[PDB]
Parts: sequence; structure tokens; C-alpha cells
Amino acid sequence: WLVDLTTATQPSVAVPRLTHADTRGRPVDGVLVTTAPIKQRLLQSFLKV
Amino acid sequence: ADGFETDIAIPSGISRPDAAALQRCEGRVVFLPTIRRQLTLADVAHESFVSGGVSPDTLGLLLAYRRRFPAVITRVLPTRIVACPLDVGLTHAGTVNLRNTSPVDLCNGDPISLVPPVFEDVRLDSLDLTLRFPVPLPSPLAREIVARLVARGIRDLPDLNVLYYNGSRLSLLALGPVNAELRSLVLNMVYSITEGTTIILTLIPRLFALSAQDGYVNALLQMQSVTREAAQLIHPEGERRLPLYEALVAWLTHAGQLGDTLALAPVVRVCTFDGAAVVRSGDMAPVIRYP
Amino acid sequence: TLDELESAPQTTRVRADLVSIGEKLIFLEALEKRIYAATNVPYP
Amino acid sequence: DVEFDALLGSYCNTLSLVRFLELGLSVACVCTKFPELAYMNEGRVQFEV
Amino acid sequence: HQPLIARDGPHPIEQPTHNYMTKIIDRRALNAAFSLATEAIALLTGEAL
Repeated sequence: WLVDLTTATQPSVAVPRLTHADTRGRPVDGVLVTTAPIKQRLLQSFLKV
Repeated sequence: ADGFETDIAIPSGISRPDAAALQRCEGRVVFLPTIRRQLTLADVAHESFVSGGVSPDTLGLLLAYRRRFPAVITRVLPTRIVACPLDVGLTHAGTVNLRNTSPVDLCNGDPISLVPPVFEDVRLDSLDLTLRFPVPLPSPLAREIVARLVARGIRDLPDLNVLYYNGSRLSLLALGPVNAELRSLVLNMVYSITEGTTIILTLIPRLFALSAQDGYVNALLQMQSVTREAAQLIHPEGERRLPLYEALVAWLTHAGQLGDTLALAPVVRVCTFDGAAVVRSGDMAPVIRYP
Repeated sequence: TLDELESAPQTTRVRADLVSIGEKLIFLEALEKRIYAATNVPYP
Repeated sequence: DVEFDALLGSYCNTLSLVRFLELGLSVACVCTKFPELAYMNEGRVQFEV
Repeated sequence: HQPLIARDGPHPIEQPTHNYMTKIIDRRALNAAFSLATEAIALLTGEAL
């Protein structure tokens, strides 16, 4: 179901010049926006920080 | 500066014929919900006055214009419509041009009230709304012209069309849908007056039955007087009871409802300066509100 | 009437949250303490 | 009063990168090309068993 | 750029479709209020100093 969030949208034009990069990592490809109590569930279970 | 100006934003998608009519409507009266800087044009249009379901009639437009707030459009940018409200923005500036939609000419020093377009139209195609502009005609005619159109509706259940102001003819008849648009005002007249002329006739059981022209004056004068003799000149003092005292209150509220409607207060007075006194149809007239 | 953007890179470190989902790193924040804390505004 | 007619940045360039060999479906193929083919009527393949 | 396929049938594709999309943006404008009191004006101006 979480993969269904990531695969239901097409990669969209256009590329930015100033890509939001990580420490030693690939640039960020998407943003989740959740409420406060769901975020506590999605970190103590099902996912890693 | 310190002048107040409402800014009405037009949604984009205007066709070249549609902006030309909005270019032409420079000095006109436009209502709005609340005094505010920025505002959409959807609250300006005639579609915003509806209750259903139902496009509002002449009675509702008189009721709306108390709650709506009058404003006169200034110069019309292609970006936005800049209009100033009458009741707050004009107290600092003092002078606003105003074009008549009325066929009746304006003399100097006249008080002008606003009348909904019952005397007898702009619609926009691309933006899907209508515009109805009220008629700025003078306030002594305003109590007349409304009451002439009511008198026609009582005849639906001599000439009423004659109205000669400052040396000019007027034709009220000019037809079909004007009569049915005004039908709701006619019924609240007759229901108010006949309920008036039963309760007074029940509290005084012999107004009509009293003798003519000399006893009635003697009954009038003692009632007209100021002296302490008041209540013994009035009142007449299983079976059902006429609910008179409750019918007092329901009639007084209905009469008290129509006092705000048919006052037609002088919102606008015109002071002609550096020009002709007579302001005719399609001419910008300067406006000075009460200080 | 034709004009083009000018952008300059000035990167700073920001405390945030990164979640790996599938094949791409996904950003995740909640926006309660940062924004809308103690206002009269509903959370949309 | 200022009027502007502005066209913004045309930020849409759709790119398509195709190579049949970058697809590993060419494992399932024997791709050879005739530099000119269409003159030929009937090519045949002999199997000896 | 609409991507295309040469379909195996010799039936004609009759036309490809390649066109330009134009979108009107929208506009909204924000609001705030800063209001100051009566006597705060003269103190900033200096009338009550």
C-alpha cells in the first residue's frame, strides 16, 4: 500500500538545477505529508529512519 | 491620500466583446457584501442575490440593498475593478462622478435614492454571470414611482402613467414580465392595510359608524389633544376569542418590516459645480455625501 | 517580455527525516509543531 | 496603469531514450540486419537433424 | 513529444499527434493586519516626548 503511493504518479517535468541532495546520498524524489499520530506509527513500525 | 478603494478582481478568460461592455459601465452603482480591500466579482453579480432556486424579485432586491453596501465604480483597469464604497470611503474624498441610468433629469441640490431596475441588463458570456444596475432617481419621485406601480397591481385584481418632472414626460407603461416581477410587493401592501383597517376598527368599533364631518372631528380633536383624557376615549370596555393583541404584534412587525424597505433614504446628493445645473441622461454627476 | 530564471547554490544542513520506500528516498514530516502550533487555523 | 503580456519559462522538455540492446530482451533474439533486404523474395533456413 | 510505435499491421496510423499545451496559472493574494493604537502614534512620532 505504501508502494502504491510511490507508483501512482509519473515522473514530472522539469528537472531543477538545485536538487535537494542528501549527505552522501541520491537526491530526494518525493515528499510525504502525514498527520502527527500517523507518523509515530509509521516509524515505530513498518519503516526505518 | 488615505482614500479607501475596494479592488474587485476579474477572473481571466474575458473575450474582447465582453471587456468592452465592462469598459463602458464606468459610473454605476454596485453593491457588495462587506467593506473589504480585495474581493471577487462573484459577489457582485445578480446570481449572488438568490435564495434558492429562485431568482430574487423586486421585494427581495429592496431587502438586499439594506444588507448589501452601495459602491460606485471608479476607473476600470483591465486587471481589476476599483470601486469606492459610499458610506465610508467618500467621507474623506468628497467628490465622485456618477452617470445616470435613469431617463429622468437631475437638478442641482437634489437628494437621490437608489431603486432596483423595476422601471426598466448587462450579461457576460465568457464569465457566466449577469449584472443588474440599480436606477439612481430622485427621492421625492422614489416614493411616488414605487407607489404608482403598486397602484397598478391593485387594478389587476384615469391614467397612472403620467409623471411629469422638471418639464418632461414619462411613460410607465412603455409591460408583460414587469407586472409579475412586482406581484409580491402588492400582496404585502393589501395584507398590511386590511389588517390595519380591521384592528383599529375592532378596537374602535364605530369609526365608520360614527356621524359624518362634525362628530368625527369632535372624536378626532379629543383624540388629537395632549391632555390626560386618553384611554377612556378609546377602548370598548365556551366562546372563542378574537386574538386581537397577538394580531397587533404580528401586524406591527410586518408594518415595521416595510418601514426599512420603503423609506428609500437619500444616500446621494448631487452638487453641480462649474457646469450646468441640469444633469441629463448618460452624464456624469458629481456626488457629495452628508459631512 | 521573455525572461529566464537565475539560481545560485547555497546549501545548508537541515534536520529532517528520510525514509527509503521502494526504489527512491521519500521525505516525511508532520507539520504540527513547526507550523499551525497555537493558531486558530484548522489543519487542512 | 501598467499592462503586461508575459509568457513564462517553457519548463517542459519530454525526453525519450531508446535502445533495444539496453533492453535485455535482446537475449531472446538473434538480431542481424541486411543493409539492403527488400529485393529478396524468399530466404530459407536449412536444419539437418 | 508523444512517443510512437510502428505497429506490425500495415494499416495506416493516419497522423501522429504532437502539440503544445498552454495553461493559465491562477492568482491569489495574501492578507495581514498590523493595527496600532492612538497614543502609540505620537510616541513614535515624538509629539508626547
